[PDB]
Amino acid sequence: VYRAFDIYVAGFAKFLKRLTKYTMADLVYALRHFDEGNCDTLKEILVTYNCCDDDYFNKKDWYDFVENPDILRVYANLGERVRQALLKTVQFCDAMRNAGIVGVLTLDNQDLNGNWYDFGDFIQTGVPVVDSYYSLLMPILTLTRALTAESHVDTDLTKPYIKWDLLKYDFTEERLKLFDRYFKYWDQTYHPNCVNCLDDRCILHCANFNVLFSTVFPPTSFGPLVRKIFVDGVPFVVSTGYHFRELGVVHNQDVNLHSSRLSFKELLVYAADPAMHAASGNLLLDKRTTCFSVAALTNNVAFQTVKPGNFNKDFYDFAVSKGFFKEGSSVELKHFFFAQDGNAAISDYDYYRYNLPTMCDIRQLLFVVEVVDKYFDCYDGGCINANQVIVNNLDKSAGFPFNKWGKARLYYDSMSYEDQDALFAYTKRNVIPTITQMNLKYAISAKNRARTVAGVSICSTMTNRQFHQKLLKSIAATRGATVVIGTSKFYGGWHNMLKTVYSDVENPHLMGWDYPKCDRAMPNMLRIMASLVLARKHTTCCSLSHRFYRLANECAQVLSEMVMCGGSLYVKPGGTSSGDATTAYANSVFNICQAVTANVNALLSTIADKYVRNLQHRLYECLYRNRDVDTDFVNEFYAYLRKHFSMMILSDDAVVCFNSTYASQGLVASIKNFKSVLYYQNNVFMSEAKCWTETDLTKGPHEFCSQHTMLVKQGDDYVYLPYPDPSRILGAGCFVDDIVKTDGTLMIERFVSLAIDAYPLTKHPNQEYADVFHLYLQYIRKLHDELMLTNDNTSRYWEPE
Amino acid sequence: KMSDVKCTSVVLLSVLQQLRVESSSKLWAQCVQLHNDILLAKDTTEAFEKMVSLLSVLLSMQ
Amino acid sequence: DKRAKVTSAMQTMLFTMLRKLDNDALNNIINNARDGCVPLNIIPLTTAAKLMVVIPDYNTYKNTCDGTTFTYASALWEIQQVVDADSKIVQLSEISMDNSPNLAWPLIVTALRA
Amino acid sequence: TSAMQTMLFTMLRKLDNDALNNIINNARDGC
RNA sequence: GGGCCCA
RNA sequence: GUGGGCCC
Ligand SMILES: [Mg+2]
Ligand SMILES: [Zn+2]
Ligand SMILES: [Zn+2]
Repeated sequence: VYRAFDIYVAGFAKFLKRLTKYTMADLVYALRHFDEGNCDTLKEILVTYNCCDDDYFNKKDWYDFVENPDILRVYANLGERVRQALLKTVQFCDAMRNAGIVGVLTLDNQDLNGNWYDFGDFIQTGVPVVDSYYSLLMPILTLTRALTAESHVDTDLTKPYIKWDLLKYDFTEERLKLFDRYFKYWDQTYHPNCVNCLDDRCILHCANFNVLFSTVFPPTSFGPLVRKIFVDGVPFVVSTGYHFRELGVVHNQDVNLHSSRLSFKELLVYAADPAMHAASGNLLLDKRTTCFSVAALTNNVAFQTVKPGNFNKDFYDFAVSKGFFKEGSSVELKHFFFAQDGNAAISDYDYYRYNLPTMCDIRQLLFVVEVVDKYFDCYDGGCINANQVIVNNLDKSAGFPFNKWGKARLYYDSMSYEDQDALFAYTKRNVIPTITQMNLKYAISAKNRARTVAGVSICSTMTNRQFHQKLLKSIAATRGATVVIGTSKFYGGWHNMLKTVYSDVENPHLMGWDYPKCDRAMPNMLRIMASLVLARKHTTCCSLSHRFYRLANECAQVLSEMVMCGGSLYVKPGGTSSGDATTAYANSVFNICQAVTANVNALLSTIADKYVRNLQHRLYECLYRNRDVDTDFVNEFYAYLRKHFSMMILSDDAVVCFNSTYASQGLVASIKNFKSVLYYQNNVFMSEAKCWTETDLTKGPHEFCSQHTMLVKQGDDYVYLPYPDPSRILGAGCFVDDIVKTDGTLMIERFVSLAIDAYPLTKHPNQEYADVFHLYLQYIRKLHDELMLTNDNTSRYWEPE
Repeated sequence: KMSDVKCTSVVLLSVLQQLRVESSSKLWAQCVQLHNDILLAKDTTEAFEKMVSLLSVLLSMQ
Repeated sequence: DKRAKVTSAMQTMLFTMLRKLDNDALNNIINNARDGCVPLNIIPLTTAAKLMVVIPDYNTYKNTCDGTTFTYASALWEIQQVVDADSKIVQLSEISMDNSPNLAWPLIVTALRA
Repeated sequence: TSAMQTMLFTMLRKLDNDALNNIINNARDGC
């Protein structure tokens, strides 16, 4: 029956065919096309080695990495069966190299046991090429922490922990140990101290090896590195190094063991720096978190609570008087201000527990960024200056101690262009980690979570805003594009966008879909490649080492910084900081990365049209067998996409006009691949129940940015009109976060802002869907008694000027 | 009368917050669990049951 | 110029930190290893004249603070003072499997090294 | 927030469920 | 400058 | 706290 093979036909999928009846290939194969319900050999090789009992899967959420995190257990069960085959594979590369046998390698010959036979199309002579082997079995290696072996003394499972000494930091020898243990024959480079990397492409390369080469070593090892220092006499101690688990060692090359007349900026370095605050206070430990902890600032643990919703009863009467909120009516009320107790903070901070490192399967990211280049060859960036940033929104926070005194306004106004740019210059040599504060939200909504928010220090983001804010703005107003950031719906712009996304999709139908728990499950590597990609425009203002040190200083600023949950010191394995300057754009990039993954492992485990076959074949022999940044296969694919699978994007909202044929063949996107992917690449299950698929372009999209869509008449021909959910405006008008509490001045703007939102219901068949609008009209006139008062403009907002 | 009494539960837990229940932890935990369950109402007999429970504690105090 | 204002504030901060920094242990362990650089995970771990254990329940405080003194990962500690997630004093006597449901089950347990 | 108590009072009086109203009567006696 | 909606 | 449309 079907055995899953990597064929070299050139790809990897199912094929109808002392040993094991299943192979490591069958294993990773069911790992990596998880079709829930159709998830067989996954479980087969789990239960085969007493990793989990099938009766435990009669429970819900067994295959949720977000509820029931016990699957950590089920999967870390098989860790040494992973490890053993990796080492087998290096010793096999040996026993080929000194055997004089040059043929390329594959796992179907490799047993679940790990071992090998069947040397059939091998040339006799070497360099036995793994690259498929690891380009296969790379990301699934943190999926168990398979190399937990090396953390024991004598790297044996049945032993105490190695007490590594509690002062060391380097371990580069050991990093190379795991490399040439596992990567002796790795025919491409290595730079576990990645300032030695070739370029940003090799940065992604080697720090994607510091991931695996940092699972095993303890928390005592990593983090900032501290030395004693002397200004104006007296001692201090400062993190004048940092050990990233991805970037390895880094030494601030600009140090001052002795100093005098320290500077403003130098205090901007040494104020929010960690150790000054850390070792200068007490200790702390809470059994609440699974997270490692370090410390306390103040010597009392703290708690904070919620003040639940307001109520707006005048309007409540004004509605229900006319028979709103009636029995049998689909005018119910749903959305409200929940309230939460003091355990909230730690009880979502815990959900960082679902984080886990990835091995971004490296050549595939490398080619995908070879793809995204031309999504942005239409766009342009580069370093810029303090005095040519388009900054807004400056009345805002600036960091942990910097909370205590002022606003970001001060720091944009105080730190001169001299100041902020000299900082920009220091930061591209060195590394200064800082503090993030996790807070909570007062969003009227429907479900009962809290969805924590993050805030970082202004030192980080001010550099970051000087850095990337030319590329964004090249896209913040590029209309007719793929993206829509800056592209409103209004004035029928949504309409022409729909016509644009269509523009000869062949067998066109619409699909849409959304991410559960991205801000916690975010594999940090993807954040790395994004902040790199977002800087390829600096090719006249950044050298390559400066690129590495940029990358590192941001990865310490916001990604793996130290978290202050209450008065409690921790560190963050990862997860986006939702207050970051580049959240939505980075996540957009994230979205296309997912998009192409769908394209590809659609097109990999899936062909007769030889346009398609040559396109996947030269995929295979672009990735599995080739390396180079090449524009031609790139643009072949790229226009193929833009013809046949044409798209628009906002940060998770992935709207897709696409071809049913190719989508029905295994070329292009369907939800199932994404579900599988984030189940094997982002640590989540994406249930199609929240996704949708409209098979009629005439009927507009079910979802986008909290909007559905319909089809009506406009000026002698029919058009698509978007329209909102009434329950949202109902709740938000009926429930306020202490806004109309202040005056009635502002709330005019409140209700009318809500009111324009849903004029398209006036165009829709149901009556009280319409009298949503008529209620609002009469309420608006009820207010104009005290004070668009009519529907005058509310129609002209879909007649483009 | 399911919408209306959900609104009732909400104002009830509001004024409950107004009088410092959070200071006595599990008291706040109970009331919060009650209301987070009350807004999920489908059968109203349970809603009335949970109402009278949430009432018992307002009534308990002076 | 609030630049100078926050500047004054943060210099007062970073100066007043030293009121508990010059321990003489700091030098006693910088002079242990080479080139004056080690992590920050373990710095106020081992300058430690204090330890605060925040537990959830009674099952934890039992298996954690067994007695009035214990050891914290191969190093000894003396139990001084305890409170119970809302800062009302408790005793080892009161903390038992009997009167578990009159606790704010979590406990802040400050113990001191010998 | 003074009107909050009053409007909840009228709210409950409108709810017109037997148990709630009997216990309001129980409460009017401070019982 | 204020604020609604959205990621 | 982030960037994005809207309006005042
Ligand atoms: Mg969506
Ligand atoms: Zn390198
Ligand atoms: Zn540059």
